[PDB]
Amino acid sequence: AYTNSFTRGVYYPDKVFRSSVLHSTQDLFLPFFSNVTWFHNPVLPFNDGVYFASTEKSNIIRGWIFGTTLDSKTQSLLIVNNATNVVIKVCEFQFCNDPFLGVNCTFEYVSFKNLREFVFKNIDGYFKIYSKHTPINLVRDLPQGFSALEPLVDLPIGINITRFQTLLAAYYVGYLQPRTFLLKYNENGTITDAVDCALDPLSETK
Amino acid sequence: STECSNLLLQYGSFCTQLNRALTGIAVEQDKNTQEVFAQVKQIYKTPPIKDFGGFNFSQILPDPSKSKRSFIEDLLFNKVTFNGLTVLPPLLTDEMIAQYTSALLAGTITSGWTFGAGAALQIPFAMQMAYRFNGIGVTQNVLYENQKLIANQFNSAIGKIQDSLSSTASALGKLQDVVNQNAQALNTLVKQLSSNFGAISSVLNDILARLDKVEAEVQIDRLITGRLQSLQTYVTQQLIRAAEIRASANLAATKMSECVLGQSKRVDFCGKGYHLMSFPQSAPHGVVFLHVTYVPAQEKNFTTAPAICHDGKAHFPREGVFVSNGTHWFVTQRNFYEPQIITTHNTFVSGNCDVVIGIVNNTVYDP
Amino acid sequence: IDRLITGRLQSLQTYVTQQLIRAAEIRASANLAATKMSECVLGQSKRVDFCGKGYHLMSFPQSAPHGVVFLHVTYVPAQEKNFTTAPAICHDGKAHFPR
Amino acid sequence: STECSNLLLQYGSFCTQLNRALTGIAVEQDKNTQEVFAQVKQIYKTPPI
Amino acid sequence: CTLKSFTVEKGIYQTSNFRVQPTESIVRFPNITNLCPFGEVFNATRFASVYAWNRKRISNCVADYSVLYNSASFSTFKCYGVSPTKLNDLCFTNVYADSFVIRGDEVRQIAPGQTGKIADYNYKLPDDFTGCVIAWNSNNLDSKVGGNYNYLYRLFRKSNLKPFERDISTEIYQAGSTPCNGVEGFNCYFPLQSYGFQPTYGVGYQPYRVVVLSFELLHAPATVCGPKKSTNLVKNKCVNFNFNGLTGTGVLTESNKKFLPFQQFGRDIDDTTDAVRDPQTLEILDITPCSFGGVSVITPGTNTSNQVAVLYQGVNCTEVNVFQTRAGCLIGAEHVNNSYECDIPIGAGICASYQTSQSIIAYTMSLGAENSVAYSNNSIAIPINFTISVTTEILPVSMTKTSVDCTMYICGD
Ligand SMILES: *[C@@H]1O[C@H](CO)[C@@H](O)[C@H](O)[C@H]1NC(C)=O
Ligand SMILES: *[C@@H]1O[C@H](CO)[C@@H](O)[C@H](O)[C@H]1NC(C)=O
Ligand SMILES: *[C@@H]1O[C@H](CO)[C@@H](O)[C@H](O)[C@H]1NC(C)=O
Ligand SMILES: *[C@@H]1O[C@H](CO)[C@@H](O)[C@H](O)[C@H]1NC(C)=O
Ligand SMILES: *[C@@H]1O[C@H](CO)[C@@H](O)[C@H](O)[C@H]1NC(C)=O
Ligand SMILES: *[C@@H]1O[C@H](CO)[C@@H](O)[C@H](O)[C@H]1NC(C)=O
Ligand SMILES: *[C@@H]1O[C@H](CO)[C@@H](O)[C@H](O)[C@H]1NC(C)=O
Ligand SMILES: *[C@@H]1O[C@H](CO)[C@@H](O)[C@H](O)[C@H]1NC(C)=O
Ligand SMILES: *[C@@H]1O[C@H](CO)[C@@H](O)[C@H](O)[C@H]1NC(C)=O
Ligand SMILES: *[C@@H]1O[C@H](CO)[C@@H](O)[C@H](O)[C@H]1NC(C)=O
Ligand SMILES: *[C@@H]1O[C@H](CO)[C@@H](O)[C@H](O)[C@H]1NC(C)=O
Ligand SMILES: *[C@@H]1O[C@H](CO)[C@@H](O)[C@H](O)[C@H]1NC(C)=O
Repeated sequence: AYTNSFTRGVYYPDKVFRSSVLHSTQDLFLPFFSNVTWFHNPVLPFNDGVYFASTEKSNIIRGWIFGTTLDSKTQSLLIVNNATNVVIKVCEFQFCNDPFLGVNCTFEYVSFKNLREFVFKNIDGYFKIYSKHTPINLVRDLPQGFSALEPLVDLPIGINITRFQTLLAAYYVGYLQPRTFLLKYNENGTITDAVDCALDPLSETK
Repeated sequence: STECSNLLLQYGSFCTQLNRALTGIAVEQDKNTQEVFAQVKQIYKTPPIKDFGGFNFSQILPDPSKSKRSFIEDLLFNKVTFNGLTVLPPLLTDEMIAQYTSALLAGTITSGWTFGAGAALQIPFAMQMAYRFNGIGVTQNVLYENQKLIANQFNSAIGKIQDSLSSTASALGKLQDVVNQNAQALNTLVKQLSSNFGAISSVLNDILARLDKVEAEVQIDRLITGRLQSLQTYVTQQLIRAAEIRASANLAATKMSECVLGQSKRVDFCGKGYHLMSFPQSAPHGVVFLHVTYVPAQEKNFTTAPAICHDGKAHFPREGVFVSNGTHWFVTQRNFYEPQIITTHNTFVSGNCDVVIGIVNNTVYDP
Repeated sequence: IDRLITGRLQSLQTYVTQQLIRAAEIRASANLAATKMSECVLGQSKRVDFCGKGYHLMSFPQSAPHGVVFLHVTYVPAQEKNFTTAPAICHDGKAHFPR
Repeated sequence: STECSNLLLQYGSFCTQLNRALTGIAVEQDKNTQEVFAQVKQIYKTPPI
Repeated sequence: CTLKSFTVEKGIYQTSNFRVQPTESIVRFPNITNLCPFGEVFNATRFASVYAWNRKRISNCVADYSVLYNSASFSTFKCYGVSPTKLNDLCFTNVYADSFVIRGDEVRQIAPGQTGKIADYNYKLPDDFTGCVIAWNSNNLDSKVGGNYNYLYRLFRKSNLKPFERDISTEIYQAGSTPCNGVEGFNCYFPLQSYGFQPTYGVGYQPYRVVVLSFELLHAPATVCGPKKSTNLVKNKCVNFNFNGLTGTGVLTESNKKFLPFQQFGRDIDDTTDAVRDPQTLEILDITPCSFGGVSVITPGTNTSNQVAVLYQGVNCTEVNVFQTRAGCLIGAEHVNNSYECDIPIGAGICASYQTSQSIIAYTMSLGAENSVAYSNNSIAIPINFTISVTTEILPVSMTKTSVDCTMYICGD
């Protein structure tokens, strides 16, 4: 199954305050009104980068795995919420053929009623996580609206990724593409509106 | 950077003549402003009591609660809205511009065309308007017999300027475009500092850090070549733009002299209709004229003739046109219907009936 | 030699561009001078402050190196009195206005 | 050519301000034509006689 | 000199550009954390035979090496690829400490691409190796009565090692007609052999304990780095500055702005940086350029006088009689409380003149005499008399007809 992304999947692209201004930027973004895949857990491709989101009230998702093989021969990301903090490791995991839960390692780190939204990308050997959380009233779909995802971590992993999988009651996956966006910063320096310049001729005009 | 400064000296006089060109622009902006507003020798000021015969200038005269701008000038100021770059002040402040427009305006109301020709000579405003009606071929009694209506039509027409300029900025697009063109030029000049022009980096100290002495100079000379072409392009563009503003300031200085200080007989120069007078108001980077004009507004068809024949003599109107109401013949002034009986005073003779194509037979009265 | 060609060529392009813009300022002044000779010298202008200050009577052309000098002759009213005044006068029940 | 175009980007705003300048020339020719001829609000017509 | 002239006419002339120079340098960086354990690693419990040299890996920490040469405890010290005093500034993808025991005559061999039986047969280093040998005499520990035979090195190989070729092969080296059979004898030898360390040995035979630091930088980004200094935070003065690697020249000032927790820099509409968060005490600083502007000289012309006044255009007088105009700081002219016609312009309604004991004066220009026109609704002024007036008006009509021969200006002959 698939669902419309609407105007969601924008994130703060850089560590810069800007205010009362419209800023043009070129980066990997989820294009406006693109369809995204919907789920109620295959190994997915990673492509250039990923938008991941879920509708939640129960905390049934617990993490993700990322890599090239996602298996044994090389170092690979394990990300888990331990029900107290986020925990991250990059080990050469001889992992099982599917997720499991309590229900060599070069590096490690430690930190329906809601939407949880995330973006994952890897550039020049740094893995980026951005996220946002909000209450919701809609059941089946990504809520038509706008808010921007903020950086959580910026990890110097030095590791490649081409595939990933979910660890875990409904969730969505879409892919970033190289796009030009115009982003509106208000007087508090938050992004409050956006335009996907290639969407249609009015978006080019704006 | 001293390492760049020593390379820039090899290009010689180029850097000096850019300042000389921009200084020629900057000095001229004060000359453009001076020659528009400073046409008045003395700061004339209004009587304390506003006895202008029903005409109401309170919207365009100074307000002491306002800078001393008029009410309409305060609307006009609301509707218009660093790497070695500097902006310089104008010589005349916005308060001095508003004192010149005050003097031009109070001279015009209290003394008519006379303060342009020499000393201001007072005349009552209703009589000044009566002699501005003679300038358009309408006899002065047409004003005094209609003075209350002519005053209401003027007061109402100024009220529509307040509503128009309160409700939309769109009329000020000429002044706002001059702000926008100067902003777009400086935004471009500054953003051209980030460009490489083929150098390894656009950051000058980054070139000095990455490279050895002689290798760096060959890359710094690319930033010098591109930044010099970038600044020459901006100065050449401002010279072409200043020549367009100077042509507009020479036109504004001409409308100050001919529309405000006088009464122009030039068609469509001081607005459409037959010109009576106009009032200057200041605006950011420009001038606004309120051109007051007589427009004829209701009409009837009349039968007409080039001349009338009395006892063999062909009579022509001195100052007027002959017309018939269907059964009688009259002479009128041309720009307002006011019939008079045809007489030996209203007309002049020239020869027998037979020469004129279309003459008519009627009695000329001899008082 | 190609550095000297590139710099001398840009130095000459800059001069010719300044002269093109400057010659247009002199053309605007030459068109104004041609207009003042038609309107002020060959006629009697009624355009306020066009042919000098005061009411224009006539003007005379004199040549100068690279230009023209106009000697504008004007009437200026010079001494004045206040008077009482009225827009019309009333006679045998009827209003008279000055012709 | 893309191999040339990606070098031309290193010159920054020179190309954008040339396209903007010639568009300024081009729009002004339609202004000039309306200043001269469009001085009349109605299409007046001569009578048949 | 600006005019290339000995006579100067009445006016205002721009002669120079003023510029406030950076008075000092500010540096600011994060609070320092996670110091690398080198002083504990140099006190490790264990050592290895040099054919099986033992490596400890170092990552995710900030590095100081200065103790390793500021302390005279080490009987030998050498460094390669980088100078020992510079290492405390630098960053690496990986760091390692490599450990072994050998006789004092062989510690000299351990160098980038160099020869000697320990380098050539036990611990070979590449020609680009970056690292330091730190070593100390251990004759009090590693030597034994009757000799210590627990330490071994490779004495025999058919050819020299490649970089980090940790060869632990052990078959008999045959040196003649004797077949090997895994046993030593006449012209047949085990490839690993011992120094036999005795406490009575001479200093070239005595054992040294060695730690060689080894440093590595790759396509993957750094995990070990040097610490950094920081200064007092000097507001309201012109400085050079650096925050977390954002360099510039300016005056730093307090601000009302509220950067989101991840935001570190603030930018103007032209992308030009105009605020920063301090990394140590999280205030937001507005950045403003150090002041600059044209210097102009006001002169009544040298025909009249040699006095001058100078205007620092757009400058506040704090930054340079002295008078603050809204056009900039004016020096050498009196502020006069009258008003006159504008003799020499300055800006924003201010003009200057030379007048009466004479001095240069600066005043607000006067637009003309005030005049109440004697208006009344029944009074008229009529001129009794006239004057004929003659006015001179002057217009330029033509330039001098220059023409330039382009190939003779550019080249010629
Ligand atoms: C994988 O990582 C290595 C790290 O050196 C890099 O050389 C390589 O380009 C990456 N990509 C692939 C597809 O191997
Ligand atoms: C900026 O944030 C403050 C609270 O920190 C708020 O009072 C203010 O209204 C915000 N500004 C805007 C334009 O919303
Ligand atoms: C002029 O207009 C104001 C209101 O705009 C009014 O109060 C005043 O009485 C008027 N004066 C005359 C002379 O009409
Ligand atoms: C004048 O005459 C024409 C022809 O009879 C008629 O169309 C028109 O309405 C009349 N009135 C005016 C004001 O033109
Ligand atoms: C024409 O003028 C005479 C003037 O006395 C008047 O009596 C008559 O009513 C007027 N109108 C017509 C249609 O004749
Ligand atoms: C107008 O035209 C008619 C018919 O051609 C002619 O009889 C008449 O003389 C002309 N002139 C006037 C004033 O009617
Ligand atoms: C006008 O009057 C003359 C005599 O004065 C006469 O001959 C002529 O026929 C008259 N014309 C008309 C149209 O009545
Ligand atoms: C006209 O009369 C007024 C009032 O008495 C007086 O102030 C003014 O000076 C007089 N002007 C002339 C020219 O006599
Ligand atoms: C940095 O350390 C100092 C001294 O302990 C402390 O005052 C300051 O608040 C610390 N800053 C941060 C952001 O932790
Ligand atoms: C000049 O600078 C001082 C010191 O910052 C300040 O007190 C003063 O208000 C400034 N004045 C102007 C007009 O800038
Ligand atoms: C100028 O005049 C004002 C008002 O009387 C006064 O405050 C000031 O002290 C005077 N002197 C100077 C040099 O400004
Ligand atoms: C008019 O002015 C002239 C000088 O311009 C003088 O000779 C003459 O006497 C004056 N006449 C009167 C009536 O003032």
